[PDB]
Amino acid sequence: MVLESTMVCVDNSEYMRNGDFLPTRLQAQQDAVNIVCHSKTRSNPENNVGLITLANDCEVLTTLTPDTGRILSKLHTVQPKGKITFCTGIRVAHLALKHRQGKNHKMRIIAFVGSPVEDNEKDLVKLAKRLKKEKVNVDIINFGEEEVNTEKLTAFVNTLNGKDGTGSHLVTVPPGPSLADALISSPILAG
Amino acid sequence: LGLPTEAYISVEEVHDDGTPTSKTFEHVTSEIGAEEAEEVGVEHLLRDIKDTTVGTLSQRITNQV
Amino acid sequence: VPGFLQQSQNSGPGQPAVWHRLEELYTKKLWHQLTLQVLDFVQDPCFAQGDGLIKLYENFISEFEHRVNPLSLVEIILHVVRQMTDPNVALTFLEKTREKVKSSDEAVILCKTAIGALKLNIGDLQVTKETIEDVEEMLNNLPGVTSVHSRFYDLSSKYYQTIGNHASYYKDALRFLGCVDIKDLPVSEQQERAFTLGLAGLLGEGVFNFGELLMHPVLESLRNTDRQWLIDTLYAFNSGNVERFQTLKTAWGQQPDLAANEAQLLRKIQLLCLMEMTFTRPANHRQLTFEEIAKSAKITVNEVELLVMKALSVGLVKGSIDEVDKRVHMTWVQPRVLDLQQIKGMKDRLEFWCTDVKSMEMLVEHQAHDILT
Repeated sequence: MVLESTMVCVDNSEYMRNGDFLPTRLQAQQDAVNIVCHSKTRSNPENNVGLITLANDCEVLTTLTPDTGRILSKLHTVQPKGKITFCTGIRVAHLALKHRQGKNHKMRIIAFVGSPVEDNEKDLVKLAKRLKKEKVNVDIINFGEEEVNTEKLTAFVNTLNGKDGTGSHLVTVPPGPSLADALISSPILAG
Repeated sequence: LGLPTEAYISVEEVHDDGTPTSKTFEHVTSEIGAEEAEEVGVEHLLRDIKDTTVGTLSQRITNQV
Repeated sequence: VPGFLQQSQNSGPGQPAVWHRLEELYTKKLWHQLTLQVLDFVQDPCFAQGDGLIKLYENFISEFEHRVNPLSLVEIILHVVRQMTDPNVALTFLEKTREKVKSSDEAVILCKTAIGALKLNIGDLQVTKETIEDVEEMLNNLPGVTSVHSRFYDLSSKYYQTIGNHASYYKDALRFLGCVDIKDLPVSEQQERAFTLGLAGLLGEGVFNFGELLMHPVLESLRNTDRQWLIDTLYAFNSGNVERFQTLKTAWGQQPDLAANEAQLLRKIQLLCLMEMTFTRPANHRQLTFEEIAKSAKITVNEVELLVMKALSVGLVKGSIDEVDKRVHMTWVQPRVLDLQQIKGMKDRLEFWCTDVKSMEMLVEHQAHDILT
């Protein structure tokens, strides 16, 4: 019911080529985000959801929209390539959700990360403090399991919801083959 | 003291030594044009300053200086 | 396959660890890291004579994932083909791998350049030229793919190294060094590369620059004390002094390319001497005399006219000739790189220009004040 504008962050790096997690991990993420978007549409009619693929640098594949058919249609033709850039991805996603169609909506993000991150941790916490000061709620999914833990990643999620923020999550998924959708229950079904 | 717009068209540039081929903007001539309705409206609004003196005064203020 | 790895755990020294890694990955469906370390292992054996068999292993790999930058597949295939010591098998393998990877682009070009490289070693006209010319349009608005362009321009440089067309070699080798913007390569390699590019410049039919080459800030820096003679002659070429060139005949006389090519080099030095004189004389005068040509080029007055006639024809300088008065007017000389001194002269000329402009803008405004208030 709480008007909340999210922006999915599916990844399509070359590390999706792997099938450790159902065929072609990209397929696992595809099904997961598909069910998640349906979940959001059922959360509140005015809610929207977006897709910012974490490709080489980025390409917002579909800006905020209550309708999801465009999200899923753009979700295909996402043959993976290159390596991810976490900082640029979050920054672009933030810039994008600053411009809500309905400014009453609460900003948030949900991330599907399954690659190794190459960035000093300090700048990650810097981007974290900025996102916090701008009142942003991420929900990290440590899919893919390159580190299956803090890949310089925990500090970000503690700072963002630091001081018992209860607004940011880190729902790590192990490499066991079983579509994450079954795994993720709190960030999606009920924060 | 000049036009308010600049136009640019993106083209591939091949170098004799600069080697990698990037895309650079090539400037293209631009100007301002108006249909009769726009001309009427603008000339109406331009009652904040006006000096026509199409004679030598214009061809020496609009240019030379 | 798992038996293949398990029995081949002892193919080479230190290998059981690499076999263990490969087996873990095959048991974990992690094809990208598997590919990266296949590129890792494939390098490790100094001979890798088992690579001719492992390619069957790689062929098994490239069926479930059959992607992971198939450019990487083309690369490992190339490193294996380097082992295969028969032509026809390698060429067929490359063809069928190309058809395999037809759906990536920027990998098929690698296949085509490997294909052409093989036959660069036997017969050229039918295919090599055809191979290159066919693959040219894909290199379209898609830069920063040096990964393949480096190999491209190596092949081009090598093929054009034959026949005798030096100028195309110069162009392609400049472009090759360029696409590899970073050097990170062994010293002897860049040293030989510098030598070849210098000689190509000194022999290219349609390259009279020799000013960007000399200061090419990556090549000429590694010949200052080994074959200096090349840098000496290149400076002689940039400065357009027949005298210094001739006086250095002792140096280049050894090299066969410069040994056979004398008339070409003499005419090039002469053209650059004319260009120097057109660039040294102040703009106001810039009206030479035949006798001065004959004295600064070491040619008789009778044959001077053909020199300038040709210089104009090629496109170095525009102007005319006055046979009656034995003079020549050079209305413009080809642009030439300038150091950080002539830059200051040009800036000072611009200051003079700006001062003049302001002076006379003021004159106009003041004298014309009353009307235009």
